Amino acid sequence: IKLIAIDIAQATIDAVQAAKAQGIKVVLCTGRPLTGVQPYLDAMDIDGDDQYAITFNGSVAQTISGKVLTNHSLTYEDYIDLEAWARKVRAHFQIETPDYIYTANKDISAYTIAESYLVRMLIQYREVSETPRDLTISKAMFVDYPQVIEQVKANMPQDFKDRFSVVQSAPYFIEVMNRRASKGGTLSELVDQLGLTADDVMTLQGNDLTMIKYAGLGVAMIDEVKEAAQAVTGVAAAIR
Repeated sequence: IKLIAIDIAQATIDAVQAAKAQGIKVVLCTGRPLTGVQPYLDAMDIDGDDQYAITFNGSVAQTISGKVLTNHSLTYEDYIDLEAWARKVRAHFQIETPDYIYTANKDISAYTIAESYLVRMLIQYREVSETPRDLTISKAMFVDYPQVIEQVKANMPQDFKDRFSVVQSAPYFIEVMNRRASKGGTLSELVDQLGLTADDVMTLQGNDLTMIKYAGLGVAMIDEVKEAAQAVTGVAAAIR
């Protein structure tokens, strides 16, 4: 076992410094952009062109130094559709890119500032005609007060539900991404790129099913995830 994928504590830092020193590739897995996990990576020694992280729930894999390795994005026409619906239904709307949050909201949502700050990613305001056509749109999200998001949830066109993945990650968020983009599925790509195989990896919630089934040694920490799993534990625990 030479590669560990971990979804999302000194005992845990240490157990990582360990597997790392022993020459293991530790791959953080997160719903945020890279900047969202940069702090933990700093504290765990992890960095450079040879360390890796899957971000945006596997819509992107990249080297800690920044190079995007794989990606599964929404098209520009997708953005147009989604954004045009945001205005129809009167909800704030943003998209996340590996470098920037973008919104065309001139009255920027309190929640977009929350996100920007907590996730540590800047905001580029662009009127819709100006959002660059060559963007890597990793994630799209209706961001607003719950009564609004609720109305969004209540009015989501069947068409978007089919075309993309649409899950409510918070009372104030609804995220939209590629219909086929899992942390499990993307880890498969990062692995094939490192010249390794499923039987060399150990993975470590709900959208992790694909991550356990791929891993030769998938390990759980819910109850449908424990199924597929090959073991259960708490992180340092599984490590050692």
